[PDB]
Amino acid sequence: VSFSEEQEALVLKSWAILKKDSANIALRFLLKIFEVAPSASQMFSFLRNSDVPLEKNPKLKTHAMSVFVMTCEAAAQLRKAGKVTVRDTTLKRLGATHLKYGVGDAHFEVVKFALLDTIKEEVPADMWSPAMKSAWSEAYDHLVAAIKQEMKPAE
Amino acid sequence: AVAVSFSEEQEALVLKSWAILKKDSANIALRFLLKIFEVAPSASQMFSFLRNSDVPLEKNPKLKTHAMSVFVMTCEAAAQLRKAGKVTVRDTTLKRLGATHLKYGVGDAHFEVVKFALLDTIKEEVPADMWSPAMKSAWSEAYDHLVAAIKQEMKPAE
Ligand code: HEM
Ligand code: HEM
Repeated sequence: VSFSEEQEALVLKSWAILKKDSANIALRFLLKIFEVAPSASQMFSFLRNSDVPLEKNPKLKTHAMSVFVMTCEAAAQLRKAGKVTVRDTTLKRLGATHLKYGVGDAHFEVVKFALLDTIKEEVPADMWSPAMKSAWSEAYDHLVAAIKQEMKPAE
Repeated sequence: AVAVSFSEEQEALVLKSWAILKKDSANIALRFLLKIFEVAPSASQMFSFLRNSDVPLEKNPKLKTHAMSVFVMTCEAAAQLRKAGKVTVRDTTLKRLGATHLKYGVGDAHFEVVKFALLDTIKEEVPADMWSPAMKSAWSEAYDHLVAAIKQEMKPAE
């Protein structure tokens, strides 16, 4: 896996834009998943805030952030070491949770799709490219693959 | 029972939009197929590899035939909900659909992704003057009900 500094930079600087506006963007991201695959949003709770009808669960925002943060971290690792180097304790845990809630390939792929959609939508038209798309995809795909190694018996 | 409300208007919306797709069928099918692969590569990959050994998504007859089915059967479900008040897929045909999809690991997310792609195709291919939220909802209702029937034969009658 050759993951260049340029590719990493595409991920970092695009993320820096989503971070500046993380509350509004997280909600658009969540509602995108709900649009594509309502059953994914079902794996969590329903509804809870300050007497609000919106889709504002705390755990949904936190999870959204985790996906983006860890994928970004994963970009960093591919550059530095050419592989995902997340703590083996963290990987076992991620493994166990996702298998417990019955997350399959379809779910990981829906989230990938909504993640890329969100980035394209939120960053300026001239920052976006197939190169940006592939930089994020590669990182995500490598992170998902490592989690899945811990979702099945000793290879 | 589940309260059916499928109208003549809804059926008409499905049918005339269906007529539009058939003027550019091969190309529309291919775009629908690339939508699925874009959202859920795995969904697409269930349609095999060795027996034909045809690499490309673009070449797979199973894929083209399957797309045709999703659309055609959904149209019929429109017509059936309107006339009969329910999906009237003959029962051997229905048991066979439930078997085949259970056999290939098809779950709720898969059914939703296909709906997502079907609605995309509908919005992308029909003229902006023609398209409306009502048109989207008519397709969704017909599709949802067809899926509800197939799923009944994918779980214990229990
Ligand atoms: C790269 C992708 C993803 C990352 C990095 C990620 C990360 C996480 C993390 C850090 C947690 C906290 C749970 C724990 O570790 O104790 C979590 C929980 C969870 N994740 Fe993911 N996740 C990913 C994809 C998905 C997908 C695709 C789904 C479902 C469509 C999903 C469903 C869940 C569920 C249901 C929980 C449990 C949350 C709860 O207890 O309410 N995750 N995920
Ligand atoms: C309203 C929705 C759908 C309809 C009407 C439909 C209809 C069909 C039909 C008629 C067959 C013919 C095989 C047989 O049973 O003899 C079939 C096969 C199959 N379908 Fe579906 N399907 C639907 C949704 C899905 C979804 C969501 C998936 C997966 C993402 C899927 C995956 C398959 C697979 C893998 C086969 C077997 C391949 C083959 O033998 O050709 N289908 N479907």
